Amino acid sequence: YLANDNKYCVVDTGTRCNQLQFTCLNGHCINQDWKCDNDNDCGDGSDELPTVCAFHTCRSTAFTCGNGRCVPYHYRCDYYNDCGDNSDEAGCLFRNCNSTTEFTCSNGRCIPLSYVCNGINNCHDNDTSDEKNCPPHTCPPDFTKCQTTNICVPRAFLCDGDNDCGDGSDENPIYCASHTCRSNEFQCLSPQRCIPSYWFCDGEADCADGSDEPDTCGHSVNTCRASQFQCDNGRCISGNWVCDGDNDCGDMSDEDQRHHCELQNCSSTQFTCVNSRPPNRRCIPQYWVCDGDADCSDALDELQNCTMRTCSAGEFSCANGRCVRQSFRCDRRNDCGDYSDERGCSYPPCHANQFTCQNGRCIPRFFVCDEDNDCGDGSDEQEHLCHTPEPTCPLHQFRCDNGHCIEMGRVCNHVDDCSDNSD
Amino acid sequence: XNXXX
Amino acid sequence: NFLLFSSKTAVRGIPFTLSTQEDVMVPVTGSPSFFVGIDFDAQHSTVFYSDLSKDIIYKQKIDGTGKEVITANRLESVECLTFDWISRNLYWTDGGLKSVTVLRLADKSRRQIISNLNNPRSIVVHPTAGYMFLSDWFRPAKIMRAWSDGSHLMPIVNTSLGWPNGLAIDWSASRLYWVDAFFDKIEHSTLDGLDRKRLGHVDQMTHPFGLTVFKDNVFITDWRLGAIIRVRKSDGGDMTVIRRGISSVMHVKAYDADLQTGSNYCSQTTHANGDCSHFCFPVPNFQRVCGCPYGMKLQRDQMTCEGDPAREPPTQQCGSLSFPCNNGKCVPSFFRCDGVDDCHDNSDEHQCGVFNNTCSPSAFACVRGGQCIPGQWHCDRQNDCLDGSDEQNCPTHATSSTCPSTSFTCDNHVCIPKDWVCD
Amino acid sequence: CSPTHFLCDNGNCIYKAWICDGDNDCRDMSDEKDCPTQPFHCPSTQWQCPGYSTCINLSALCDGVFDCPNG
Ligand SMILES: *[C@@H]1O[C@H](CO)[C@@H](O[C@@H]2O[C@H](CO)[C@@H](O[C@@H]3O[C@H](CO)[C@@H](O)[C@H](O)[C@@H]3O)[C@H](O)[C@H]2NC(C)=O)[C@H](O)[C@H]1NC(C)=O
Ligand SMILES: *[C@@H]1O[C@H](CO)[C@@H](O)[C@H](O[C@@H]2O[C@H](CO)[C@@H](O)[C@H](O)[C@H]2NC(C)=O)[C@H]1NC(C)=O
Ligand SMILES: *[C@@H]1O[C@H](CO)[C@@H](O)[C@H](O)[C@H]1NC(C)=O
Ligand SMILES: *[C@@H]1O[C@H](CO)[C@@H](O)[C@H](O)[C@H]1NC(C)=O
Ligand SMILES: *[C@H]1O[C@H](CO)[C@H](O)[C@H](O)[C@H]1NC(C)=O
Ligand SMILES: *[C@H]1O[C@H](CO)[C@H](O)[C@H](O)[C@H]1NC(C)=O
Ligand SMILES: *[C@H]1O[C@H](CO)[C@H](O)[C@H](O)[C@H]1NC(C)=O
Ligand SMILES: *[C@H]1O[C@H](CO)[C@H](O)[C@H](O)[C@H]1NC(C)=O
Ligand SMILES: *[C@H]1O[C@H](CO)[C@H](O)[C@H](O)[C@H]1NC(C)=O
Ligand SMILES: [Ca+2]
Ligand SMILES: [Ca+2]
Ligand SMILES: [Ca+2]
Ligand SMILES: [Ca+2]
Ligand SMILES: [Ca+2]
Ligand SMILES: [Ca+2]
Ligand SMILES: [Ca+2]
Ligand SMILES: [Ca+2]
Ligand SMILES: [Ca+2]
Ligand SMILES: [Ca+2]
Ligand SMILES: [Ca+2]
Ligand SMILES: [Ca+2]
Ligand SMILES: [Ca+2]
Ligand SMILES: [Ca+2]
Ligand SMILES: [Ca+2]
Ligand SMILES: [Ca+2]
Repeated sequence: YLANDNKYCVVDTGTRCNQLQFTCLNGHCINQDWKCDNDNDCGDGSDELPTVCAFHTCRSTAFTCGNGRCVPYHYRCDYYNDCGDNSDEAGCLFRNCNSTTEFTCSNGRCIPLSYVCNGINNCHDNDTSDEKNCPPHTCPPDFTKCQTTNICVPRAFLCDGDNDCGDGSDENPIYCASHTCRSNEFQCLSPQRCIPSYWFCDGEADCADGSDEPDTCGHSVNTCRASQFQCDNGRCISGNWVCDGDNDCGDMSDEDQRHHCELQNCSSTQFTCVNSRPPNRRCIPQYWVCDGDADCSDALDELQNCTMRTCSAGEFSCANGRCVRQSFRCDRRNDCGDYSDERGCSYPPCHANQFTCQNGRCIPRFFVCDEDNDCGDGSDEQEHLCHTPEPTCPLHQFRCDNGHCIEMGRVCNHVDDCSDNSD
Repeated sequence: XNXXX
Repeated sequence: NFLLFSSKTAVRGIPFTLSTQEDVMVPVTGSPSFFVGIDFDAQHSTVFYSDLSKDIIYKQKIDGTGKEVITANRLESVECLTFDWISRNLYWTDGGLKSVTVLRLADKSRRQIISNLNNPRSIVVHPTAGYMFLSDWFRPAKIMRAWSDGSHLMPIVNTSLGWPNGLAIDWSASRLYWVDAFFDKIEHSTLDGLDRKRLGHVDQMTHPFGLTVFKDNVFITDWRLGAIIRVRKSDGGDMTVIRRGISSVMHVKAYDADLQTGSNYCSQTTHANGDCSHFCFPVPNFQRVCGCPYGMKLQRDQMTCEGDPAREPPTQQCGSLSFPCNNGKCVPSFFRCDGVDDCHDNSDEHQCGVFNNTCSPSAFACVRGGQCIPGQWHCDRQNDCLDGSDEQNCPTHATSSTCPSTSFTCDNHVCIPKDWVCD
Repeated sequence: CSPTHFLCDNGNCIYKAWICDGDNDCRDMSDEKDCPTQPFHCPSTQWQCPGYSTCINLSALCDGVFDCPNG
């Protein structure tokens, strides 16, 4: 179909796009300003071809480069070469600065001392003159030495389509050109920290990579391999990870169902809350035994052999001897372990916006009928309270099989008004 | 009238 | 800061406080005078004004040392001046031409941006915001806003309105104040014309003309009172009269060096006036757009200008039946060489009665030539002409005449009422 | 309005000859904005060359110099 003022033939997929947009050969509609600006906003550069730019003029509010490319006006005299032919930076009366904050970067930038030759280009001179003015340096690993300039950029940007290290190692044939990665590993959008082949299409893009999960593998063609254990359709899990209590399976259901961890056991410098259930806790370090705040389900951690004396009228006193702040009396929490802070209390009723469960626990009305047992007894999750009876529509009003009520006359009216040929 | 003359 | 205001008589600057009532700037005055538009330039400490008796726009320093003309060509009735302190463009509405004109001060480029109006009175320009605001008081009265370019001219307040004689902007809150002389009210609104509110009733205000907003206060000028009055910008409230018994009282304007600050893409320090030759205009969302004088079109670069005699052909200073003055004025041909300075720069009275630049019927001719004086100064008992040929050879007016019996004959042979003897 | 008048958008009446005559007779530009006239002709006595926009001084006719493009 003749898109873009009848100049571009684009595939007729039916995705007609707005007058406030410029249609690409790939069907991508950038906003209408993103042509002839020497940014390849399509990626492919269809937006930047001479076919359009030789027969175009800029919006009155833009600056116009010597080569006829348009550019946003604020990019005039900004120490950046946005026109490519540097006319946006031509004839600008830049500010003078002194050696404490300048080395005379060619663009006219003033950059602080100790930021010159620091291992990283910051003045954005085209020849990397910020750093290459120092001959003797070669630096530590990870921050990788891109050839003859001393610059050291983390390996997170190498073989990536940006020559941002200035010196060519970032793209040139010491690596990259023959392969992205050794056969054991596979590419990423900017890291030369390549990913082993079984990492991609595992559940998470293992680096910045819009193909890792979306299209580098068959979605459903085959399972996780039997080398590792299935736990969600989007995730399989290696070994010990199924038992630790971490959200690893991505529905978090690892420590449950029936495969692992009904019990735990503690190593050195850890102590086990024996009188507890899986909903609370079953191992804590010595870093929390006989400390200032109860940890275990029954707060056994603070009793131990310690059995301290000092407690005053400034805190509520429990039966077992432990004390807590007055605010922690008559509430939803087992603060003292002994439940002395709760026994004998008289709870005032809940607020208007607060649903009340049969057991006396107040919950937000938003929490009602969200398929979560928010108060334990399941008062907020029950059949007839969380019910939406279907509309009657007793006569006329012939509803179709997809489950919505429509007029009786619409059926076999030769119009597909229902989900899938229901009428 | 509102004419400035 | 001081309160600048105009008149029939003179343009004066008075302190904002009533503790002292001594003029802060030397009054601007002429013998043939009627001063209706005013605005200031705090950078060079100059004041712009229009004299509706001479049809000339002047600029004069605060101390009055330096007075020059801005323009004197093709003006009919310049109702209001306004000055864009950042881009240095002077705008004015013309009641006779029914149009508004923009003029640059650095070079005398002139362009009639808006035309075909009915009764344009008040104009205010917002440099940082980019909008210009205008009022028309014809039967379907409206307040219109547009870009500084003069495009996007759309109505802003066109209902429940009649005779919107004056506009002002609250720079502190970005709200547009205006006065209505028909409904006798002050209203204010946002720059989009939304959230319109009406101030409290002001006691004796009944024909407001100009207003200005300064700090917490609105200063209104009222024609019927012949007075300048001040109220709070919130609800009016404690009306105070600032001056009493003016001849005719026209505009007020708040001179302020503080508000004439800031910058945009039209005043960047790094490059000239936003790279636009001739006019550059601020535009909303902090943009800028270039302009070109009459007879010149903007090129493909959208920044340089070239001559276009096809759409805007060149024009002479004025039509056939008239003499063009040096200052740009034009006068009917039969007022040249009459001894009266009609051009206000003595262009029309230069070199009269020599080399066939002949005297007009309104003069009397000096015997030996090289001068002319008004025919009213022939035989007037004053020796005007250098050689005394205007008072030589003058016969008496001792006619055969009488005086009415109701009247007394002066010894000078003029008649007066008989009741004016011995008064 | 009378048949001999236009109706302006705002309800003013202006003469038939005054429609798009080059003046704001409607005072809302209705009579000018409606029908944009195309006066691309030589109404002058100046002599128009056949098929051209070119029109020339009447003295040209057989005066000895080819003045129209085809002479
Ligand atoms: C007096 O002012 C009002 C408000 O400016 C004019 O009414 C019309 O207001 C709408 C905004 O509500 C202006 O924009 C239009 O908006 C609609 C959506 O609501 C949109 O579909 C249109 O395409 C348009 O953008 C509209 O321009 C404006 N009309 C005019 C002619 O300016 C009212 O018209 C004014 N009175 C006179 C005498 O025109
Ligand atoms: C009229 O005024 C001009 C000044 O704008 C003055 O110069 C003319 O004087 C002279 O007139 C002569 C003809 O009478 C002419 O030959 C001569 O060049 C001209 N200028 C000078 C400097 O002598 C005045 N007269 C006319 C007719 O222009
Ligand atoms: C040099 O650096 C000093 C700070 O030590 C600063 O005061 C001065 O303005 C700089 N430039 C020049 C021209 O000396
Ligand atoms: C600046 O950089 C460009 C490429 O980024 C390079 O082609 C050009 O030669 C450089 N300018 C100079 C003067 O070397
Ligand atoms: C140049 O292109 C712009 C953007 O589409 C405008 O259409 C502009 O009007 C064009 N130039 C001229 C002189 O018409
Ligand atoms: C002639 O008139 C036009 C408008 O029709 C312009 O104002 C132009 O600037 C004028 N020329 C001179 C010499 O002032
Ligand atoms: C005299 O001659 C000059 C020639 O420029 C003018 O036409 C002028 O108006 C004339 N005045 C009289 C009285 O003849
Ligand atoms: C003055 O002129 C008048 C003209 O009406 C008379 O002729 C009169 O006689 C003259 N004055 C003298 C003193 O003779
Ligand atoms: C005298 O002259 C005056 C005018 O100056 C009157 O016309 C008056 O009527 C005259 N009286 C006589 C008697 O002629
Ligand atoms: Ca682009
Ligand atoms: Ca730039
Ligand atoms: Ca650096
Ligand atoms: Ca890179
Ligand atoms: Ca992955
Ligand atoms: Ca886990
Ligand atoms: Ca503890
Ligand atoms: Ca408690
Ligand atoms: Ca729930
Ligand atoms: Ca149907
Ligand atoms: Ca009134
Ligand atoms: Ca004169
Ligand atoms: Ca005399
Ligand atoms: Ca007397
Ligand atoms: Ca007309
Ligand atoms: Ca001929």
